[PDB]
Amino acid sequence: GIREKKAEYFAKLREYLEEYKSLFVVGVDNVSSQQMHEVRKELRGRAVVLMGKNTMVRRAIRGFLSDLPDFEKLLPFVKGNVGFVFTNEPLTEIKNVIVSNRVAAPARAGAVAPEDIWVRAVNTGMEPGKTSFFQALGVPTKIARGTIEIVSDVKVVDAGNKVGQSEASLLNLLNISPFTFGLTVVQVYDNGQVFPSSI
Amino acid sequence: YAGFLLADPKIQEPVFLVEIQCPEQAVGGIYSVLNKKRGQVVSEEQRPGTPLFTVKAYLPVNESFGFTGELRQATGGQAFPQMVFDHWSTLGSDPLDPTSKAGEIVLAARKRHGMKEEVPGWQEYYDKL
Amino acid sequence: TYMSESGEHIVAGTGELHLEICLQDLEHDHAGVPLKISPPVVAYRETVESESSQTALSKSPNKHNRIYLKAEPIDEEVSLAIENGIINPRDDFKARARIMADDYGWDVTDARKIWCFGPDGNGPNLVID
Amino acid sequence: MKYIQTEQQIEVPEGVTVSIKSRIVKVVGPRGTLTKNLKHIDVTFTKVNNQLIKVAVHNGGRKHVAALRTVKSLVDNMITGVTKGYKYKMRYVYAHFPINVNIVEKDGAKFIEVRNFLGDKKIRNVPVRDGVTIEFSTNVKDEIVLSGNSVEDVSQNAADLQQICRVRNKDIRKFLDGIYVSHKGFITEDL
Amino acid sequence: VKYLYLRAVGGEVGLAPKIGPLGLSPKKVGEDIAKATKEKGIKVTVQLKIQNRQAAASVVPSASSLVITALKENVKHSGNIQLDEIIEIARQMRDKSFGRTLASVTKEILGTAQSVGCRVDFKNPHDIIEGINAGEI
Amino acid sequence: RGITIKSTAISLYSEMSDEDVKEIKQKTDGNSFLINLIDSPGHVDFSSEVTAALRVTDGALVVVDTIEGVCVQTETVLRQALGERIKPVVVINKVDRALLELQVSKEDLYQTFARTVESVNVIVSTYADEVLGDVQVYPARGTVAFGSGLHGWAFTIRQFATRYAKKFGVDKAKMMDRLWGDSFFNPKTKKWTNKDTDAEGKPLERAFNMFILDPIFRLFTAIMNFKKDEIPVLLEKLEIVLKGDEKDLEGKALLKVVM
Amino acid sequence: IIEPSLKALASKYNCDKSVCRKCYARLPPRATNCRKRKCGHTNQLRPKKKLK
RNA sequence: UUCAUCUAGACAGCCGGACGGUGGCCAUGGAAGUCGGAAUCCGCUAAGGAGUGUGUAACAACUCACCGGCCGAAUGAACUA
Ligand SMILES: [Mg+2]
Ligand SMILES: [Mg+2]
Ligand SMILES: [Mg+2]
Ligand SMILES: [Mg+2]
Ligand SMILES: [Mg+2]
Ligand SMILES: [Mg+2]
Ligand SMILES: [Mg+2]
Ligand SMILES: [Mg+2]
Ligand SMILES: [Mg+2]
Ligand SMILES: [Mg+2]
Ligand SMILES: [Mg+2]
Ligand SMILES: [Mg+2]
Ligand SMILES: [Mg+2]
Ligand SMILES: [Mg+2]
Ligand SMILES: [Zn+2]
Repeated sequence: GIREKKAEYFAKLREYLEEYKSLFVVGVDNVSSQQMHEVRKELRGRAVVLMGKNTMVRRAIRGFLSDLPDFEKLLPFVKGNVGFVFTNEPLTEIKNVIVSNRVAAPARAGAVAPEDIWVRAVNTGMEPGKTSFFQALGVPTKIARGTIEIVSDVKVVDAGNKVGQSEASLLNLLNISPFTFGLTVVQVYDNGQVFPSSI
Repeated sequence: YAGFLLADPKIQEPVFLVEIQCPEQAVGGIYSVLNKKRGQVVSEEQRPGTPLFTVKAYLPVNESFGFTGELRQATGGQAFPQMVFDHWSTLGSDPLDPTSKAGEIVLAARKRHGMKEEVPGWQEYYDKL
Repeated sequence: TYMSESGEHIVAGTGELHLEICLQDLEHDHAGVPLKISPPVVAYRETVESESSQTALSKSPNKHNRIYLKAEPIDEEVSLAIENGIINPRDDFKARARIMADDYGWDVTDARKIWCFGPDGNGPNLVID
Repeated sequence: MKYIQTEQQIEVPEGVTVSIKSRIVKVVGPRGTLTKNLKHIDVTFTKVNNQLIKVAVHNGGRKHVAALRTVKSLVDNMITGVTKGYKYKMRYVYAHFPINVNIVEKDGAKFIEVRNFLGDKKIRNVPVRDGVTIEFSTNVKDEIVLSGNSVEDVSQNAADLQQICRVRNKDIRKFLDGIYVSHKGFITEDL
Repeated sequence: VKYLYLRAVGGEVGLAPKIGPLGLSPKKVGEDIAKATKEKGIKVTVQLKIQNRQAAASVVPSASSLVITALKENVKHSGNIQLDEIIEIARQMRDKSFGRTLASVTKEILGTAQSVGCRVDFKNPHDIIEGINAGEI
Repeated sequence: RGITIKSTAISLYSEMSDEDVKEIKQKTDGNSFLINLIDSPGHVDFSSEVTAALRVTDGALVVVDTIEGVCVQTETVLRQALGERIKPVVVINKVDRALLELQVSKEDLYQTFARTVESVNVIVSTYADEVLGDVQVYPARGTVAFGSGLHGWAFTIRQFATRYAKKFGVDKAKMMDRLWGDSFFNPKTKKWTNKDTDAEGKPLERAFNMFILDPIFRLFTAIMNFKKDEIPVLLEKLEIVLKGDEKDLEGKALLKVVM
Repeated sequence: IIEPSLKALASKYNCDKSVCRKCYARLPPRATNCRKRKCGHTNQLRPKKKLK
């Protein structure tokens, strides 16, 4: 309600906070609604994940410092699309599961580019008829075994430039991306200790 | 004639069976032309390897005049019709109601043949005794 | 080219300009006589959907003879038999009144009592005494 | 509703010096000077600390206060152009007849000259307004860039060009040919 | 590179050669193996064939719609069933489906897909989901 | 009206030079050949006169307007040939359109040609009889031509290979492949490459534009810009017979006679 | 033709607009009234028809 | 005039997500949220309609509600004259 639902959230927050002394703040951006559900119940023993709006989670552990003021050495890392993984399982197991999901970001939407994106040679396997997509950019196609084959490796997108959906739909609707996207680890907690990404 | 007119008279119209070849890239335009002209699909099958969908459809030879023209304008010239008579179809639309698109037919058929506008009702041909 | 169901001479072309050149060729070389072009007429049929909501009284010019009847539609199954030649008018009945009763929901008592077909004596319109 | 006092604050940076008497405002920075007459607006200016200037309206109706934020944006655009400049890029768009664009000079003209628009035999001439500099981007096919300090004078100059290729008598969602602004930005790009 | 292509539905034996011509497969063999896979089984179910460049493996991928109609008997609505035992058996066959953290949350979804069908002997679903609370295999 | 309506036939008698029949990769007598030709109609309304001509022929010369590309009726007359199991060869026609109307550039032009051929082979592979199969057409195979009928000119890459056996020494076989695709020459580096290779900045033009195209563009712009003294000297290094009163015209139709 | 980018570009100025249902004025795509005095700055607006 | 949202971060703009039972049931030549009726449940959730549009022949593909990141102070709706 006015503050009753926002206070249901405060309730589940101190719940997790006191039970677990180890913690994971995780960068959740360009992530997927499915990508989350993947192993959201991975290690039902001690590994859990929860998140909300930061501006309201700052006011929670702000008022959780008259009683147990030892999590004040946590606020500087609540500043973006970041969430939380409460765990007490060995802290090295969790880092190597969370980063290892990586939906692989297929592919673009006329967005911006990393660097020189190149299309290689060798036979694509696409049925001839998708040839229009390959002509659109200018790659010399040639139908070899009933399947489109590129010759003359050419750079499709230049260094970090605005890609066009004609170029995108070639990479996207047909090929590999190679843009890739997973969760990230901004910091760790273990009994009042703020560990960075080290182990 | 009197008994006839008491039996919910209708009329039957000739209905073609239309087969059109066209590539997937343009078969949308086939469907949009059949709709204006009371078409009625029965089949749709891509030929394997080719794009080349074939569409089998039910065109009243009534509406077919101008059709293949309207057809290949809607497919950018890519659609190839081929027709044949299939069956007689009955119109629930009332024949003696000139408003309904069966009375329009009979009303037009009446004028060019050179007789009276709308048909004598069932009252005639009948004798009360 | 062929004669229309409704008696028109028909030229069936492939397109509007294929038809253009077929036709002008027809008037100058092949026929060599001035010609008139029309949209073909569509043949229809007249039929009853229902069973003649009241028996048909109809008296004669002298006030002496009166005829009563009701009318109903023949199942398309049947009309496709008469047209395709199962139910002949030149076939003798019983033999023909057998196949009607067993296969069409029909009643052999009626099928023997057929008198004639219609029109032209071989058409799909029956009369039962 | 007669807002009793509203003001906007103009953030003036290092290299520039601005000067306001009556309401004529001269503003000069790294790349030259600019000027606006505003004795059509009825505001007052207050130099607070040599890197800020207040524009103020006293007792003003809705329409009056509307002008206030516009003066902030106007002068702000002078300081911006006098430091960073503005660069408008345009791409020519054509489906069949390639558009030929050059610069030509009759009596020191510097006119943008447009030939073959949709195959026209007419040749369109857009003069280049003073202080804009027209260089045709190399390595980008069919891109012209206009640049200079006065965003007014470059943008109006780009409008002129975009509008001399208004396509008459046809269905302009089919006949998309023309010379259309593609990127509005600064000269020394930076930010 | 074993092919993986999920096909349409059907019940007995029964036009998809446009996707299997490049697969060099018989538009006579494929439907002859699928009628074997479509056994219950005379209802409508989602099928998935994995291809080995010669012959096809007709598997029946267990659908929530397909299962519940087998447990049931104008509109072919067979909406007369119960067997909250049978409903529970479906959800186990869902086999890591819905992401359900419990064997009940997965029986809360097979029981909710009762769009047209009786959940208990004389009850409806979506009301029989409560502290009714049984079956945690 | 300027549209073929009935497809009509004509049998052409023509010779071939002694070295040309040597390349014919099928058993082949003599030096004179007999070309039984049919001029077909494009209009769909006359497609019945194409199937009527494709039943009586063995190969098909398919013409593609260079600027219009391969079009809808190109597509369906091809499905008429490959159904009847007929071998194609292609003339990319009407190029003088590309130099005038489009002001095209040599690379602008080459890449026009590439995607056009790509487009035809797509049609060729989809419908060509898997029985015969291999029948795709490629320019370095010598199965593609380039020109404009209305200026009465055309060329293939093979014809350009042979002329270069004479002047710059080398054999033709390593010219065909070099003259198409990405093979370059690097002047004063006197050496070919086998990719774009950029020469560490400033990439060079493919052999196609350099040895084939650049001859025609040089011609065109001199004539059309009325370059009255460049043209007389283009006489020499190409060995062209200017005649008499034919030298006595302006540009314009001057180009159509020189080409 | 027009590379789909520059077609999308010209479409911004030519197509992606709206029309005053009273006085036909060509208006910004997400406008809410007509700017024209002649139609009382009516709010009755509609998209400019996108061809094909 | 009446009713709402907001420093427990609103309005706007920008930006990330917009799922899983599931192509949900009756149909349909085909209709996979998106011709149409009937249903409007569940799961997993920070939230994501058995769907706000665009789209397809049908999917795809974009889009929106919905959630969140950003910013940091007020703001939104429907009426009256
Ligand atoms: Mg009509
Ligand atoms: Mg008509
Ligand atoms: Mg017009
Ligand atoms: Mg003409
Ligand atoms: Mg033309
Ligand atoms: Mg407040
Ligand atoms: Mg918001
Ligand atoms: Mg907001
Ligand atoms: Mg639907
Ligand atoms: Mg839909
Ligand atoms: Mg329910
Ligand atoms: Mg759903
Ligand atoms: Mg979708
Ligand atoms: Mg909102
Ligand atoms: Zn208006």
